[PDB]
Amino acid sequence: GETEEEKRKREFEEGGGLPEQPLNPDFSKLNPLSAEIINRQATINIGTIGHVAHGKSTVVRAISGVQTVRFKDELERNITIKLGYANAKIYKCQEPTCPEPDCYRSFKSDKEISPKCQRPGCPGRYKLVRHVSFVDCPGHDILMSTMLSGAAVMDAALLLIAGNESCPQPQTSEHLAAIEIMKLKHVIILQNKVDLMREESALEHQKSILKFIRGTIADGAPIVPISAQLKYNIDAVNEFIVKTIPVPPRDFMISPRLIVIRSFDVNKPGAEIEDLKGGVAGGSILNGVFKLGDEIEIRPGIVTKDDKGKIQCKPIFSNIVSLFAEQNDLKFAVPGGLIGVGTKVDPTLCRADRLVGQVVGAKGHLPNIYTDIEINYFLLRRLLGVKTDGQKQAKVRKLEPNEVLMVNIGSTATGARVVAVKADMARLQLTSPACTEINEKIALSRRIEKHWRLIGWATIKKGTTLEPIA
Amino acid sequence: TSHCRFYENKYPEIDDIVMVNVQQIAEMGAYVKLLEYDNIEGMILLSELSRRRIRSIQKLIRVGKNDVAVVLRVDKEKGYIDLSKRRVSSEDIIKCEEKYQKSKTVHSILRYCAEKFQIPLEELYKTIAWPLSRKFGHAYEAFKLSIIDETVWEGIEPPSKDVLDELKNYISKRLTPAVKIRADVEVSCFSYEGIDAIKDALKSAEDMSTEQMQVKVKLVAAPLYVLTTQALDKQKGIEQLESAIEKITEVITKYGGVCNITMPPKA
Amino acid sequence: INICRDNHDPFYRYKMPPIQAKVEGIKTAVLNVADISHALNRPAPYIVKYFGFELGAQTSISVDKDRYLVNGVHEPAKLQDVLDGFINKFVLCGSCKNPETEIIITKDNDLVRDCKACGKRTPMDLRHKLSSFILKNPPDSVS
Amino acid sequence: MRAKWRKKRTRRLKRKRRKVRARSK
RNA sequence: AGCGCCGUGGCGCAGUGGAAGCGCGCAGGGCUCAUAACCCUGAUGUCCUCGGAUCGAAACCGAGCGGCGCUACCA
Ligand SMILES: Nc1nc2c(ncn2[C@@H]2O[C@H](COP(=O)(O)OP(=O)(O)CP(=O)(O)O)[C@@H](O)[C@H]2O)c(=O)[nH]1
Ligand SMILES: [Mg+2]
Ligand SMILES: [Zn+2]
Repeated sequence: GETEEEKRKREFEEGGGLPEQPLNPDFSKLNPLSAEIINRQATINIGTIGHVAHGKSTVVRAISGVQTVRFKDELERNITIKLGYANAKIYKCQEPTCPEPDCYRSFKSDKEISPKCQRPGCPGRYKLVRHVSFVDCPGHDILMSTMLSGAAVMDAALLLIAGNESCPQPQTSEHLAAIEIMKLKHVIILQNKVDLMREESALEHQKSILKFIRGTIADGAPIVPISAQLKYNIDAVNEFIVKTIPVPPRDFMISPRLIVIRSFDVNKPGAEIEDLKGGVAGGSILNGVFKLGDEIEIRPGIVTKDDKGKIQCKPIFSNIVSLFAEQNDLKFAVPGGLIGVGTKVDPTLCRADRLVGQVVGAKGHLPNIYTDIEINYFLLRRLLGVKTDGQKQAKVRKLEPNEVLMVNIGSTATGARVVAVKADMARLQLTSPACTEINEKIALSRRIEKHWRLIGWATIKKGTTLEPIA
Repeated sequence: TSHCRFYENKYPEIDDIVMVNVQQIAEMGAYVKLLEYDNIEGMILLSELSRRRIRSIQKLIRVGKNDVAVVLRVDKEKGYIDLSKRRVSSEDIIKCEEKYQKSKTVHSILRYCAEKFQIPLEELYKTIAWPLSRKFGHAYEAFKLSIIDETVWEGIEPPSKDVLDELKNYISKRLTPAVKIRADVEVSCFSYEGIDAIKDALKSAEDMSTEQMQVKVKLVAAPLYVLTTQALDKQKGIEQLESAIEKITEVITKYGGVCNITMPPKA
Repeated sequence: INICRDNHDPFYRYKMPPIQAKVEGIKTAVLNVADISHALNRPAPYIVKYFGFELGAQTSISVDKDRYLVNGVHEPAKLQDVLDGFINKFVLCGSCKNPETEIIITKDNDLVRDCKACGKRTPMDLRHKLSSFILKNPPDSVS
Repeated sequence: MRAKWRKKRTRRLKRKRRKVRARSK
């Protein structure tokens, strides 16, 4: 005689709920798998890659259950520009009597510590092995900088391929090669379309996929047939994620930083502004233990041009009002997870795609903006993403002086001009600010066929720093 | 009952412009009634009617509806009008419909009053409408000023004070016009703290609201802040919003950010 | 919806919507002239008056209010084919056959097809009545 | 008929064929 | 999520404080030996759903429905 809502509240209470994070715990002892961290933040970032019009977000909603907005009326159907964020909790069940493959269970961010076992007849409770975040990268030919930024923030990969379509999909190859560029060898291949398939056709496509991945960097990548609409083979992907992907080294010794990819103004309309909030920047902490009430500055920040034409950068200092992660407001942030840093920053500053690929540093560190940067570049033999109708995939030409090139350092989408080209190094001038922290893997893309085309990889070697104006 | 011609006297003057509703055609044209001046009948000869070719007589006469009218000759000894539909132009038609509405509204209000009181409506125009049209040039504008100013009814002698009360109530109910002035300002700040600056500026903006004019700084976006006020006279709202603009600029010129205006105060 | 041509069957190319006709007494009002006009970068009067040129009957044109009346009994096929003659003679360029070419006047009054992809100045058939029609009303500036 | 207009039409067709030559040469 | 616009007889505009408006539609009739042009006469409708104001509200207002033009993805 109980409502579903009263029920859910009951088994949420019986599951231990969602405990509040402590104000000040012992950080020298915390691991990304402490029960304190896993319940209220994601420690592993997983990205999704695939061909256009494939349904990457559909697999994400099958796994977690949180939608990816898909906004802007026009972009409600075709393609979205920003990333796709959803939170999944990997619940294993402690009873070994039930079969291992259906033990694993992925649930939304709102799930409890120990909710009951949905399998009929099993009295076990789920234990949360890890909370993970999901980034749905774009899948189109024009949007490339956001994809590469997502790959840079990615820690694990999920490749999606459809079966009955043509076997050599070049968008998938471009995604995998870009993931290879930014030091990611943890990829799980996913066969999206298996229901409308024959027994021999699936085997032939599997053979084709296995033949495809022989000469690339990634060798031992698993392949899983999942159904995005039928909502099955969900536990298999979760157990594969648990097994093959370990934790990249990210501890508390490394200095704190932030890399903002998305911005979120907080200006709830219609109500009086006497009750208002700040402005949220969606950024990832690849290194750093950030807490509530800390000083931070956006390194490239305010971009201005004087009467002489010189580019001036005013780093945007700001006091962190709040940090948003997982579901509840959290006191201290765990590196290895997208976080909304909600600060006293201006409402307009976070309005549009403005804080897309910028570098932010806490008070107590000085990242350097650079105006001219020396890069060490390497490049492939043929472009990926060009469907040649039976003729020798376009072979890439060597770079030329005075060429506009889209250079993605980390997450920043900058247009560099070539000053010098050499055998294995090059010199780039940035009309848009970029900053150099430590190593910061880079990707290079050219204008060859109308739209952007990835060519190779690069690393920052030298540069001409610009001292910020106080 | 409709009587007691809206204007002063019974017979139209020379070259006065009026509005006539078609009532009956024998052969010569529209010997019909007026709806702006007195309802006295007046000739409309067919050649005094058509600018285009006379193709559709019945589509053109349109019995039962008002139309433009220019008076050429008046019978001031037995009562007749020489009236035409040829000495008109479009810009003349504009003031024609203006006067049509102006007379219609006053006839409606005073017909309501005379119907409710059963007091002869000619006495209503005698006691009320004609003194207002003498003071202010037209009883419609006088009613509009009565809505704001009570003094218009002083020096005027009621046939009964309940007439004054009912007229006040009905003109307040039907002739209720206050215009909204809205402005749009872009916050373009790239600075460190603007949200608190926005708190200060918007508190200052809303404190300036007067008891009769509450300016409400509403949110519709992050850069675009909207500013709405109910101008009671439509002359102080512009300066109120200019004060708000000075406030916003003065607040943001110091914190380090930048703010700019898109839509100044407009009714 | 048409693929912007008649004897051309691709799956990828620039789009045009078909035009139709409703009856007035008799003269047919064509609903879909402004949209095709914007899809060909060519004002609606060129569409209507070209249709008339290949047709040979009285026509009425009013761009401010959407009442494009062309007189005659014309089944959908006939006017869509005359508009196909329009697009082939006017809209599409030479090399790639681009369904967006503008009509431009240089310092000489050489009315010319100008493209964007190939971008050539296709030697225009000034030997047509629509050439004089277009030269009468300069594009987007006298309409 | 109006041989006025027939002669003028012949002149115009000759003009058009001459200009087609002018472009073609 | 909020503000400015609208609510047709088959379509475009309009007055919205005396209660279904015209052009264009159409059925029919008139004219012509005949057709059109024209001339005319007629038929469709819940100015959106429900209230307040009023002798009366499609109409002045409102306690909302359906759809549009901006802010802009607004924790
Ligand atoms: N047959 C089939 N259709 C699917 C499957 N999953 C999703 N779809 C369909 O794909 C279509 C588009 O899904 P969507 O997620 O928006 O594509 P997208 O991946 O975001 C576009 P991009 O690849 O550029 O990022 C949907 O209509 C959905 O029904 C599937 O597993 N099988
Ligand atoms: Mg997405
Ligand atoms: Zn061309």
